[PDB]
Amino acid sequence: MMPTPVILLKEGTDSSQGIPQLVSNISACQVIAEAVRTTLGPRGMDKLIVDGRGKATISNDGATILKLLDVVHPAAKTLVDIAKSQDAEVGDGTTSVTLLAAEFLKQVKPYVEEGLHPQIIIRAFRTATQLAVNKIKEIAVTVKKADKVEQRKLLEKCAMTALSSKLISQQKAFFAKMVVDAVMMLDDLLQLKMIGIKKVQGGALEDSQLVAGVAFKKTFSYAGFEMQPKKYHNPKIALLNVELELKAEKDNAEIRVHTVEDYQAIVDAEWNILYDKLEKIHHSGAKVVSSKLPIGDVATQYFADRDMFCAGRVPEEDLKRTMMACGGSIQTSVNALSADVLGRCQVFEETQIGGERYNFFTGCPKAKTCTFILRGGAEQFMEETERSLHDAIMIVRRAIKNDSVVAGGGAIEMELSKYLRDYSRTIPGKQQLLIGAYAKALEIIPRQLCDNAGFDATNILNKLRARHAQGGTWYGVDINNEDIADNFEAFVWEPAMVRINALTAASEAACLIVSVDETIKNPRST
Amino acid sequence: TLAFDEYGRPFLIIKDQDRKSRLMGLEALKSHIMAAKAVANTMRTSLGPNGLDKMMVDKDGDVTVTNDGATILSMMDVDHQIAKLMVELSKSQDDEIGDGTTGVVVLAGALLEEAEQLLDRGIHPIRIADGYEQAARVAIEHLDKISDSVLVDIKDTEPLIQTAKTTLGSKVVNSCHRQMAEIAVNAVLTVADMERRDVDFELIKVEGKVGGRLEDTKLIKGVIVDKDFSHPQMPKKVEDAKIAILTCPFEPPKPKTKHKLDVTSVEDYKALQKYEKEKFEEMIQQIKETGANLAICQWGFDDEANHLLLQNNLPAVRWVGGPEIELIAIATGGRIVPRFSELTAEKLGFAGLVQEISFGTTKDKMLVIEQCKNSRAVTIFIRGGNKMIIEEAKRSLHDALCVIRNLIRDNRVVYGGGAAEISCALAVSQEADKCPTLEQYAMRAFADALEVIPMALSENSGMNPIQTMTEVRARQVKEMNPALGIDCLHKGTNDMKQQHVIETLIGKKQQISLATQMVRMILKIDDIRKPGESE
Amino acid sequence: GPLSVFGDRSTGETIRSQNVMAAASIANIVKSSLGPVGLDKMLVDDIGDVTITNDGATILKLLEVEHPAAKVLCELADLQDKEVGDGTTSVVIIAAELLKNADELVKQKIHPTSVISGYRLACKEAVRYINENLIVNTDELGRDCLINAAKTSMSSKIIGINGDFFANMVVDAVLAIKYTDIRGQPRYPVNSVNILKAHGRSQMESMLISGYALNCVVGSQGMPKRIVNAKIACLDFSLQKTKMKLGVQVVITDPEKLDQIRQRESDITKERIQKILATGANVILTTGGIDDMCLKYFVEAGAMAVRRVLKRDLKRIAKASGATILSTLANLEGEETFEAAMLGQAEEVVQERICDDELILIKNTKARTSASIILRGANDFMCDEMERSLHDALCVVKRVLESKSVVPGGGAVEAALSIYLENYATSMGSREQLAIAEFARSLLVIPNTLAVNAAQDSTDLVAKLRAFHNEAQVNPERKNLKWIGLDLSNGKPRDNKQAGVFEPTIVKVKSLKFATEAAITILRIDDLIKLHPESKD
Ligand SMILES: Nc1ncnc2c1ncn2[C@@H]1O[C@H](COP(=O)(O)OP(=O)(O)O)[C@@H](O)[C@H]1O
Ligand SMILES: Nc1ncnc2c1ncn2[C@@H]1O[C@H](COP(=O)(O)OP(=O)(O)O)[C@@H](O)[C@H]1O
Ligand SMILES: Nc1ncnc2c1ncn2[C@@H]1O[C@H](COP(=O)(O)OP(=O)(O)O)[C@@H](O)[C@H]1O
Ligand SMILES: [Mg+2]
Repeated sequence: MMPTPVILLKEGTDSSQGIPQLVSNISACQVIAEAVRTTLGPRGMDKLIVDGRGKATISNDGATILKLLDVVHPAAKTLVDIAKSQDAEVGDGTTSVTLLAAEFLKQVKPYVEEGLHPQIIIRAFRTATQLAVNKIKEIAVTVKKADKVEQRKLLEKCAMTALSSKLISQQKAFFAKMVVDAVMMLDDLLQLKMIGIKKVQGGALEDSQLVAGVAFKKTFSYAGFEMQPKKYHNPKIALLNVELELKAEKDNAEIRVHTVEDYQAIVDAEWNILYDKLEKIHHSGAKVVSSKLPIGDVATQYFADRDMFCAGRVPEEDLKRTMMACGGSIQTSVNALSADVLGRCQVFEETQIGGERYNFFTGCPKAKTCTFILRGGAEQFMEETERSLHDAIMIVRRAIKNDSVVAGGGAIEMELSKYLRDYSRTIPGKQQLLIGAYAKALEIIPRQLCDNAGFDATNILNKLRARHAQGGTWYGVDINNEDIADNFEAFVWEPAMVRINALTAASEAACLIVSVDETIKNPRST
Repeated sequence: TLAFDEYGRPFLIIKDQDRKSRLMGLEALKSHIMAAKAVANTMRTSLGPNGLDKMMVDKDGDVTVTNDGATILSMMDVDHQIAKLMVELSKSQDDEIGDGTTGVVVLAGALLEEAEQLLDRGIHPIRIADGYEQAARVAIEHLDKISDSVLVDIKDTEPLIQTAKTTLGSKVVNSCHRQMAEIAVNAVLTVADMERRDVDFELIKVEGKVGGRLEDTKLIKGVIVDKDFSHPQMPKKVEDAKIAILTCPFEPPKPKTKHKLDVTSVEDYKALQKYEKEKFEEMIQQIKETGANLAICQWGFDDEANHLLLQNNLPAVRWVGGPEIELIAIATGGRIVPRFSELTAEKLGFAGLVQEISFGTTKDKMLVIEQCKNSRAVTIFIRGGNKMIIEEAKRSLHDALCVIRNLIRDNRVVYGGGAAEISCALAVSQEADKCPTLEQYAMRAFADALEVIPMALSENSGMNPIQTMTEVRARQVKEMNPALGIDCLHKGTNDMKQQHVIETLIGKKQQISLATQMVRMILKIDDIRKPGESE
Repeated sequence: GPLSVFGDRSTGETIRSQNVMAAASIANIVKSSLGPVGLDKMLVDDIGDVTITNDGATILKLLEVEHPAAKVLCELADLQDKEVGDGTTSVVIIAAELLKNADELVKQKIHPTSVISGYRLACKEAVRYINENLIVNTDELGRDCLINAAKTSMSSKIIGINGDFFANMVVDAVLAIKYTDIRGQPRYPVNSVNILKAHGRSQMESMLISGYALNCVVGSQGMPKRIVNAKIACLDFSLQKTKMKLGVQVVITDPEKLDQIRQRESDITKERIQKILATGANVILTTGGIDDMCLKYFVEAGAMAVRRVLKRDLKRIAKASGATILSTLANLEGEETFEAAMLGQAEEVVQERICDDELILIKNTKARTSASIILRGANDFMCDEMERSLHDALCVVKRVLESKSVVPGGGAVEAALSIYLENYATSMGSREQLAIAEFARSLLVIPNTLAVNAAQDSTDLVAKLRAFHNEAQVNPERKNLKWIGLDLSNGKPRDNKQAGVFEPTIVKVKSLKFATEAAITILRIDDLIKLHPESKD
C-alpha cells in the first residue's frame, strides 16, 4: 500500500534488503546441500534425477547431481559452481566442497541474525582458510624413493579411496590396478583424450579389461566385410584421411566431352584414379586400412581379393588414439606412403564382446595410450561406471606431479579443527566466535561418514577429539567397524591438493554469500 | 515452509518446484521393490517348458506373441525408471549370452523381495549389497564343479543337440523338438571359425515365408533371395551354375561427375548409336567368354540388355540387396567384381541346383540353393501357418543359435531344470556359517532367493513349490549332490543327467552376475527426482 | 502398496524442519517489538480497519495462521494475558528458539526424548535458581518498587515518557481497589478499573477519576446533570409500561371495564417509580430500559436517571458505593418496600465534557473509594494502543503486590541462567547435558534481541553482559553482580538495582514454564498427516 508513484522504480522488480536477505541466502544453500548430503562416505547412497524428456541419470557425484537439479536461485548457484570447479581442478572434490560450504553459512547463521556486520566474517574466513591450507602442506607425508614399486603402491591406495563411495564394492582391487596402469602408459602431458572409455552393454564388472592398444566400435560398413579375416600376427596400419569411393568429386568439375572415343576415356580414368590410390596402399605391407572418410563398394572388394582389411568412417577421436598406439602418422595423401608412416602391432582381431563387434589392437610395446572397455548390465550402469572411472583417473593424474598425500576419511578435517580451536583461544576480539565456528564446521565430514549408517555419531566425535588431542593426527572413522581407526595405517589415502582446493573453494563461496546484501530480479523472462 | 520463507520472501530453489516429486523417507526403497516385484511376478509364469506365452500389442496395432524375456520387456510402454533398468537387464543377457533373459528378471526380483524383510530389521541397503557380492562369489565357484563336454563337431553332435533342446523346449517349437534342434546345431558349425572360437551371425541368414507348416523348415546351405528374373521366359532351373557376381548395372557407363556431353554434327549422333550398340554386345560377350551361365547384379537392368540374356542363354537376377550378394560370394566361393572388364574364370562362383520355388498363389519365387562346395554361409527357411508362429520361431531359433555359440566360447556345461540353483543355494548356506559375523542374514537372503527359480518351475508344472523343493534339496545333502531337478511330465525320475537337460555354464554364470549388479544399483539409491505432469 | 489416504503424508526431517520455520516465522515478526527500543506495527484488515499495536498478544490474535505448529505459539501468547498479563512478547521468542536449538540436536542423531527430558531438568532448575537469587521483597523499597516496575512495562509502548505521570496513575489505581478476602488474601482485581478512551488533548491530560466513570448519557434533556450529595439507586429491571406475559391475556366482556385496564398499565408502572424516588434517591442506574413516559417523573422531581448501562459496570458501582443490586420486589411478601436503607452514596455525580460526547463521573463513592482512568490521545489508533499498554501496566503492579518478589529486568535473569545451567549440565550430565547446554543458549536470545533493536553492538555487549554474571558465580567475594543488565540508550552493562529496572518474578517463571511446555509438543511432530478439506463433498 506504500509505493504508489506515477512512474515506478524500474519496471516491477522486487528486492529484499538487509538481515532477512542474508538468512534467505543461507537457508537456500541448506536445501541444495541435501542433494549431496546422502552421497558422502562408503555407506552413502546414490540419487536418480529425471528430466522433462524422460532421460534417467543415476549418480552420486556432486558435479553430476547439482547440474541436473536446474536450480534458479541466485545464492544457491554458488554451490553448484564450486562443484564444477572441483571436478575441473581435482576431479574428486565434489560432494565434500558443496556440503562444507553450506556448514560455513549454517555455523554463522545464528551470528548473522544478531548484528555482526559481514566484513568481520569475511576477514575471519580468509584468516582460518590460509592457516588450514598451510597445516595440510606441513603434515602431508611424502617419499624420497620414487620410480620404484613403492611409488606404484602409493598410486593404488589413492585410487581405491577415489573408487570408494561409487558403484563398486568388491572390484576395488581390480579396477584401481587398471587406473594406475592406464596413466603410466601415457606420456608426460597426462591428457585425458589419450584414453578411451567405451561402454559395451552386457557382462559383469569382472568382464571389463584394459586394452594396451585401441579399439573402435566397428561402424557402418559395406558389402565385403564378411570376408577379410581378422587373423594378423604382425600387421601394418595405414591411417588415412582420404575417400576410397568412386564418386570422389570436387563439386566444381564439368567434364565437357566432344566425341564418344574420348567419352569412354573419362569413365576409364575415373576408375584409374581410384585404383591408383589402392595400389599406393598395396605393395607396402599395410594389411589394415583405417580412414575417417567413407570407403565405397569398389575399394572394399579390392581389399577382400588382396586379403587386406579396411575400416571406414572411423571417428577422429579414435584415430588420434590409434596414431599414438601404433606409433604411425595419419596420411591424407596416399602418394607419400612409406615404412615410416605405417603402424605396427601384434594381435589385431575383431571380437564379439557384448554382441557388437570391436576391432581391438594389442601387442605394441611403444604404446603411449590405452583403452578401458567397460562392460555392464545397463546404459545408466556403465555411465556411472564411466563417471566413477573419471574420478579415479583424475586423482591419480594429479598424484604423479604431486605425491604429497594425507589421510582419508575425517582424519584431516578433525585435526584441522584442533589446530584452529587452539588458535582461536590465543587471539582476542570477536574472532573467537568465528575461528572456533570455522573449526566446528569442519567436523561434518566425519559426521556424514557416520550419519549415513547410524554409528552413534555423537559418541564417535568425542573419541576423535580425544585421540587427536593426545596421540596421532591421522585417526579417522572406520567404515567396517563402528570405532575410530588410524586411516594412515589402514591405507585410506588421498592427495593433499584434494583438500586444499576443497577448503579454498568452500571459503570463497561462503565469503560470496555473506557479502551480497541486495538481490534485484527483473521480471522480463522471455 | 515450502515456496515461502520465514521473513515472507518467496523461497524458490529450482525451476517449477511446485510440480516436482521428491521422496527420500523410508518408502523410497519400498517403492523400488514393489515396482520390481510386479515385473518379476509377470515373468514368473513364462518360465520353464510349461511357461505360458504373452501377447504383446505394438503402438501401430501389430500383435506379437512372445515368450522370450528380451522381447517382452522391450516392447512395453513402462514409464518407471526402476522397471526400465529391468528392461536393460534382460537386454544385456540377450546381447551377451541370449538364453536366460526370462530367468534373469525373476532372479533380480527375488533378491529384492528377500531384501525387503532384511530392510525392516535395520540392515543398511549397501550392507545387503555388500553381502550379496560375498554370496554371489560362492555361487560362481560352486557352479564350476561338474562341467564337461565332448563336442568335436564331426560326429559327437549328441551333446550339441541336447543342449539346444533345453533352449527350444520352453518355446512353441516343441512339435519340431527334434527336427529344429538339429537345424541350429549344423547352422553354427558350418559358419564358425574353430581356430579363433568366433561365430559370426551375419553368415546365418534367417528368412521366413508364410505357408506350409513348421515341419517344412529346412536348413538351406547357401542363400535365399527374392529372384527377379527380368525376362519371363528365363529358365527357372540351372543344374551347374557358374555364377558371375557383378556390381555394375547393365547400361552404358555413366560417370559420377557432371559431364554434359556435346553433340555437334550428325556424325556424332550416329556415333552415339554405335557406341551403345557395341557396349551392350561387350557386356554380354565378356560374361560368355568366362564360361558363366548365371549373373547376379546389384542394380537394375536395361530393356535392351534383357533380350541379350535370352539369346545367349544367360539367366540373371535384378535388384539384389546390399548384404545379400555378400552371402552369395561366400556360399559359392566366387568374388564380387566391380566392372565387366575384370571378369575372369577365377572370380566365378560354383553352385548346384539353382531354382526358384513358387509358394502357393503368391509371386515371391525365392531362391533355393541345394548343392554347394565347402560353403561358410547357411540360410534357415522358417515356414508356418501364420506370421505369429514365424516371428516367434525367428526369436526361438535365435536363442538356439546362441547356446551353440556359447559352447564354442566355453565348452563347460551345467544341468538346468532348477538343479544348478538348488546346488548353488546349498553352497551359500554352508559358507554362511563360516563366518556368521555380519553378513549372515544377507547370505541367507541370497540362498532363499536362488530357490525362487526352481520353485517357479514347480508352480508352472501344477505341482506344489514348497513340497517339491524340500524333497529335491534334501536328497542332495544326504548323498553327493547329483544333477537333480524337476520337469513337467517329470520323465520318471528327477535326474537331470538322464533327462538330458543341459545348459551352458556361462549362461547361468551371467545370470547370477548381472542380477546381483542390477540389484546393487537399485539398492544404492535413496532419492527420486522425477517431474510431475508432461506439460 | 502405500497408504491409501486421500490427504497428504510427510515423514522424516521434512516436518522437523517445517515446524522450526513455522515458529521462526512468528518470532521474526515480534522480534522488532521487544524492549524499550522496540517499535510498534500496523495491522490492516481487508475491510480497512487499522490497528497499531506492539503487544505480543494483540498481534498474533488478529494475524491469520495456517500451520499447526504456528497455532501453538499464537495460543501461547493468549495464555500469558490471563495468567500474567505482560509477558507476551518474550514467551514467543524463547519458545521458538527452544525449537531452533533442539532442531540442531536432532540433526546430530540425538533422540528428542533426551531433549525433552533435558529441557525439564533445565526448566525446573531455572525456577529453583530464580527463587533463591532474588534481591528483596516489597518492604525495603516501598513505593519505589511499584513505580519502577510500572515504568519497565511502559518502556516498550507509547506511554514510555521520561517522567512519572503514567507510572503514578497506575500505582494509585491498584492501591485504591484493595479488596480483602478470607484467610488473609489482599486481592487486587484490576478488571474493575474502567479504562475509557476519548480523542482529546495530549497524554499529559489523562484524568485519574477517583471513583467510577460511567460511559453513558442522561437521556432526557430536562434532568439536572450535576447532583451533589447523590444517592445512587442501582437496579436491573426495565422501567417501561406493564406488559403482560404470554400466559396472561386480557379478555374483557364489558365495554365499561376497558379504560380502567388501559390506565392500569401505567399506574402500576408509576407506582414503582414513586416509591424508589420518595426515599431520597437522586441517581438511578438501569441495565434495562426507561421509556419516554417514565422519564417525566425524574424531570418533575429533579432526579437523574441513566438507562441501558452495562451489567459489568453496575456491579462495579454498587460494590464501590454500597448500593444493593435489586431486580424486583422482595422482603417477605411485601407490596412495595424497596429496602430504602440499602441505597448507594456518592459525593458528586457530574456529567462533564469529553470532547463532543457525554460522560458521567462519580466522585469517591463514599464507601470504597474506587478508581477509573480516562485516557486522552490524538486519534483512535493511539487510544486503542493506550488502552492495551495501560492494561498490561495494571497487571504488573497486581503481581508485585500479590507476590512480593521482583527480579531485575533487561536481560539480567537470562544472563545469570545462561551460566548457571552450563555448570549444572557438567555436574549431572551424561547424555542429556547437550539439551541443558542448548537451553542456556536459547535463553540468551532475550538480551540478544535488545541489542539488535537498539542498533548497538551485538556480540560484544552480551559478551560483556555475561562477563559480570560469570564472576558473580565463580568468585564468591560478594561482587553483587547478579543485577547486571543492559543500558540500551548508552550501550553498556548497567546495574538494574539502582537504575530501577524491575520485573515481577512470575513474568519470567511462568514464561519459562509455558515456553518449555510448548516446545515439547512441537518437538513430537516427526510424522504429520494432512487431510484434504471437506467443503463441497
Ligand atoms: N575406506 C574408507 N574408510 C573411511 N572413509 C572413507 C573410506 N573411503 C572413502 N572414505 C570417505 O568418503 C568420502 C568420499 O568423498 P567424495 O564424495 O569422493 O568427495 P568428492 O565429491 O570431492 O570426490 C571421503 O571424504 C573419505 O573420507
Ligand atoms: N526338460 C526340462 N526339465 C526341467 N526344467 C527345464 C526343462 N527344460 C527347460 N527347463 C527350465 O526352463 C527354464 C527356461 O528358462 P528361459 O526362460 O529359457 O531363460 P531365458 O529367458 O534366459 O532364455 C530353464 O532355466 C530350465 O532350467
Ligand atoms: N529500562 C530498560 N532497560 C533494559 N531493558 C528493558 C527496560 N525496560 C524494559 N526492558 C526489557 O524489555 C522487555 C519487554 O518485554 P515485553 O515485550 O513487555 O514482554 P511481554 O510481551 O511478555 O509483555 C522486557 O523483557 C525487559 O527485559
Ligand atoms: Mg529358453
